[PDB]
Amino acid sequence: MAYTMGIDVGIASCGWAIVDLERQRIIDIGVRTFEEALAVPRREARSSRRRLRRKKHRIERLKHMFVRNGLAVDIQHLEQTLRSQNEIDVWQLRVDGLDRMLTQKEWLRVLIHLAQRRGFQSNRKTEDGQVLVNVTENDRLMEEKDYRTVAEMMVKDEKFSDHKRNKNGNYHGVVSRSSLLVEIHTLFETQRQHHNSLASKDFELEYVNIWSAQRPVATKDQIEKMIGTCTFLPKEKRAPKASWHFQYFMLLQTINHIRITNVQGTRSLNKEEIEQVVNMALTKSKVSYHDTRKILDLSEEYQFVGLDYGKEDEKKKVESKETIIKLDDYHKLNKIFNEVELAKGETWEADDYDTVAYALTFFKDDEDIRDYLQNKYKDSKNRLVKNLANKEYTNELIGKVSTLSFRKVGHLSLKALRKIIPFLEQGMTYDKACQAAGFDFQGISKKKRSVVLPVIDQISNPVVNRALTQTRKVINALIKKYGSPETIHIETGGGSGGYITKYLSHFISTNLEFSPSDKKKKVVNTSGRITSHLRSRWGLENDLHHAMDAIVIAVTSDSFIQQVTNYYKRKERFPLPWKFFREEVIARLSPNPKEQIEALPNHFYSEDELADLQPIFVSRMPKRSITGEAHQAQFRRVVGKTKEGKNITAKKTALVDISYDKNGDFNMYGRETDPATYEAIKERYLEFGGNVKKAFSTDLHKPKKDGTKGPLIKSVRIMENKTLVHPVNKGKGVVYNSSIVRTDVFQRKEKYYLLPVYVTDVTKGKLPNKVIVAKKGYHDWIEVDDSFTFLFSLYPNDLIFIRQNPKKKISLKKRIESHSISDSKEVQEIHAYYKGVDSSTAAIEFIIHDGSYYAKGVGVQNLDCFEKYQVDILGNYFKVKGEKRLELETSD
RNA sequence: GGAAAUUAGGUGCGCUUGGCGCUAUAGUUCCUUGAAAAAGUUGCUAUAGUAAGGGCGACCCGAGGCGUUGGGGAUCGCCUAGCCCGUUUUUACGGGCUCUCCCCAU
DNA sequence: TTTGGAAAGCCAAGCGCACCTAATTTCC
DNA sequence: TTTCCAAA
Ligand SMILES: [Cl-]
Repeated sequence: MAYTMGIDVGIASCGWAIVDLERQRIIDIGVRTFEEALAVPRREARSSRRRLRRKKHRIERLKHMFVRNGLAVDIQHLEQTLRSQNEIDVWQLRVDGLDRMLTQKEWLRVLIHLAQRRGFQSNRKTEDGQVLVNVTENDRLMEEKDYRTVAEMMVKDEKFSDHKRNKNGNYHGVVSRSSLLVEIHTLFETQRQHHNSLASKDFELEYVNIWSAQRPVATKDQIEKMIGTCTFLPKEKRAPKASWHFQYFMLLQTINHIRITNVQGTRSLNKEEIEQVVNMALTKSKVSYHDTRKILDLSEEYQFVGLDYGKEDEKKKVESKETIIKLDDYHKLNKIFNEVELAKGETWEADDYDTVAYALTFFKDDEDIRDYLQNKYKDSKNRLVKNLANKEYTNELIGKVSTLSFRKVGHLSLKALRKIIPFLEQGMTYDKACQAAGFDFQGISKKKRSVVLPVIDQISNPVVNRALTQTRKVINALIKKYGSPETIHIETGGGSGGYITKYLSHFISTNLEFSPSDKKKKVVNTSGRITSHLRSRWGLENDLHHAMDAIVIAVTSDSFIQQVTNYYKRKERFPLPWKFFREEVIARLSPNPKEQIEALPNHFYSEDELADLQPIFVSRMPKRSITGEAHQAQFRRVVGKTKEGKNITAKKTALVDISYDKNGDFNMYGRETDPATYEAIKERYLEFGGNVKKAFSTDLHKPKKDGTKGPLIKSVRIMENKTLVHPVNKGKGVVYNSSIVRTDVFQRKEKYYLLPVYVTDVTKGKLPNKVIVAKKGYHDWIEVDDSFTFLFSLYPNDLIFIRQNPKKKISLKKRIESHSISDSKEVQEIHAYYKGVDSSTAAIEFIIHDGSYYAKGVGVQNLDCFEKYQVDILGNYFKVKGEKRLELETSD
C-alpha cells in the first residue's frame, strides 16, 4: 500500500499517475483539465459603469442647483425649456458670452455644455503620448493666438475647421482641465459685465465646486489593505522603503555583507572600515565600489566579491560602473527637512522620517496626508490612528513633504527592523542579527502536517488560483482512494512565470503527511528536459500526453538519472524502469488496456489487477456559473425582416472595416438614397487593388449634384441578418447575444428539442419557453407545453451520451489533421463533453474526453438516445436519472 | 529548497481620470429615391442611452475567482469568511462549531 | 444537416499593491 | 474563444 505519485501541472491541466515502484506496475493514471486575463473585461466594465454614472451625477447635481439658484422653477420646467428649439450652436454661444449678455436659455445650455467634458489633469508623480502633445499644443495655441477661451480656439482655429470633437481615435481636441476652468471663470466674469443676473459669484462658486469634484486615486485604508505583512510578525504591515528604518537596515545589511579577496583568501570589512562606508553613504548621493575603495584606501591586491573584473582588471571602470548604495528617499526628505526651521533644542529624528514615509506610502490624497500628519487621521472604522512621531506637524512641513512621492515596502515590519538593526550595527550578518533579535530568519512554518491538503490561500491571480485549487482536488481525491503517498514527483510547464512551481512545491512539502519511509525529499521537482529525453529514448513518442508525462515523472528519481549518465559515459568508452514498461505505458494510455496487457507474455497483470482495469477517461472541470457578459456591446438598428424571419440589422461601419465582394460591392443600407456615396466608395475600392487600408488612407468625398466635392464619407450603415436580438434603451437599439448559459433539452414523441438560455434570460421573471426550429425566426420557434417532457440542462463541459439512429453515423473530426488517409472516425454512439448549440440549426458541438476529436453541427432531433452524465475528479462518470428545470435568479 | 537585500525585468489584481465608438432624437448640411404620401443617405454640433437588470448624493452592486460534499456543483456563501475553546510555539501552534439549493452515490 | 469561418468595443495617462524571473551578496 | 450565419 505504498506508491509514488507523479503530477504534471500546467495552467490548463493536471496529469497524474499512481505508480508502485516495488511491484513495478502502473496502478492508475489520468488527466484533469480546466481550459486578455480572466478579470480584465469585468474590471473595464466596472470602470465604464462608474465613469458614466459619475458624469451623469455631475450634470444632475448642476440641474438641481439651477432650480435652487433660480434659473428655472423646477426640473420639469428646465427640461422642457432646453428641449425647445436650439437656434445657435452652443460653441458659438460660449464665444458670444464673452462679448454679449446671454439669455437664460443660452446660459443654461452653456453651463451644461461646459460640464460634459472636463479636460485632462495629470496625476503624474515620477516619450510624450498623443494626449500630452495635444494638451500642450492647445495650451500653446491659446497663449500665442490670444484665444480668450477654449471655445474661442475651437470656433476660430484652423486646427478645428472640420471638427471640434475628436475623430478616428485621435486626441486633437483634448485640452487641460485648467484651461476649461479659465473658461468657466471668464464667462462668469464677462456675463457679470453684461448684466447677467444668473452669473453671481455665489453661483460661480457652487458651479466650480460641482464641476471640479472627483475622487482621489486612493482613499483612507485602501493602500494599507493591499500592503502585505511582515515575514516575522504577521499581524504587522510591511515597512515603507522610504522609512529611515528600512533604508538604514538596507545600508547596514549591504556594508556588512561586503567581501574582499586577495591571493591569500577572503575577508569582510572591520568595524572601522564599515563605519567609514556607512558615514559616506549618509552624506554622498550615490556610492560605488570605487568610492568604497577610495574612502578605505583599499589596496589594489583586493577585489570585491561579486564584481566581474574580466581579463584586464581595469579596476576603476568595473568598480565605478557599480552603484552599491543610493539613499534617494533619505536625501530627498533630508533636504525638505532642512528648509524647515526648528527650535534651538530639537532635531529631525528617525520617527519623523518614518512618519513622512508612512504618510506618503500609505496615502495618496491631500486630505489623508494632512490628517495623518496632523495626528488626527481616522481609519475607515472611525478609529484614531496617531502618526509614528505622535506629532502634529506644521502646515509648512505638510505642504513641503507633499511635493515628494514615495512608494513600495520591504518584507519586514518597522517593529522587526527596530529589533534587528542594533545587531547589524554590531557587524552581524543579516541571518545572525535576526537570530540575536529573537526571530527565526527563515520564518519556518511551525504548523502540523495533514492527511489531505488544506484549503489554499485565495490569491488574486485567477489562473494561478484555478491551477493550484484543481491540482489540490486531484491530490486529495487520490489520497482518499489510495491513502498517503510515499513521495510526489512534480513537473510544471512555465505558464505562470514560476509562481505555480514555487507555491505548489512549498505548500505540499509543508502541509502534507507522507506515508512513513526513508526517502529524504518528499517533493521531487523533475526537469522537462530529462522527461523529454526519456520519452524519446524509450520511443513513447492530445490531453493523454499529460498522463504519459506523469508516469515518466513518477519513475524519474535521481538514482535512475545516474543510470542514464552511466550509460552515456559507457557508450562514450538503454535503462528501463522494468521489463515491458514501454508496452505497459502504451497499454494504459490506450482505449483497449486489458487486451494490450493480456497480449504481453506470462500474465503480466494478475487476475485482480485486470478486473480493476479501466480505460483512461479525461475529467473536465464543470463550468456552471450563471454570470457572464449579458449581450454584445454595440447597439444596432433594426431595418427589416428576412423571408426566413431573421432581423435585418444595420450599424455604421468605417470604410476600412466594410466587407467588399470581388466587384467592390457592399451591403450598404440606403444605397438607393445615396448612389453618389455608394459609387464613390466602390469606385475608390476598385481604384486600389482591393487594398482597403491603402484605399481608405485618404479622404473620400461624396460628389455634389453639380459634381464638385461635397462632404467627407467616413462610414455608412451596413446591413446583416440575425435571428435573435434584444432591445436596449427603451427599444432605441438592439444587441446580439453573448455566451449561452445553458441548453434545456426536451423530448416529445421520441424526438429531441433544444432551448438555449441566455444571460439576458436571468433578469426575466419567466424562463424562455420556445425550442429551436432550424432556419426560422423566433416567432416560428415552438412554444413548450405539456406534450414536451423536460430531460435536463446542459452547461459547457457537461458530459453527454448520444446514439445516432441507424441510418447514419456521427463523424468525429481529428483536432490535429495528419498524413493519414483518414482524419475522421464515424461512430454509431459516443460519450462526449458538450460544447454548445447552433441556434440557427438546432445542431450541437462536442469533444471526446481527451479533446483529440470533435464533432460540430450534429442535429439532435432524430437521435435514438440522448442522455446526461457527470464526471468526478478522477474520471469516473455517473448517469443523471432525473432533473428539474431550474429557475434563474442572480442576486443582481 | 529556504530568509533578506540590490539591479534589471515580467505577470496579475485593484483604483482615479481623460477621449472615442456605437445607438436614439433635434437642428444644420450633402442630397437621393418616390407620381404622390413618404422613406432614407453624407458631414458637423447638441441632448440622451451605453451591460441586461437590481439594491440605499465626490451614492452602491451587476461580465472574475474560490469554498462546500459521503462524491460533486451552485443562482447559496465568501474574496483574504465568520465564531468560540485549549496552549507560554499567545503577531504563534492546536482543536472545536456553523446558511440555502441542485445532481450523483449508499 | 454538417462545414468553414467572420465578428466580437477601443486607446491615453496615470496612481497603487501582490506574486514571479535573471544576475549579484550574506546566510541555514 | 464563442454565437450563429451562409455555403456545401
Ligand atoms: Cl481628432
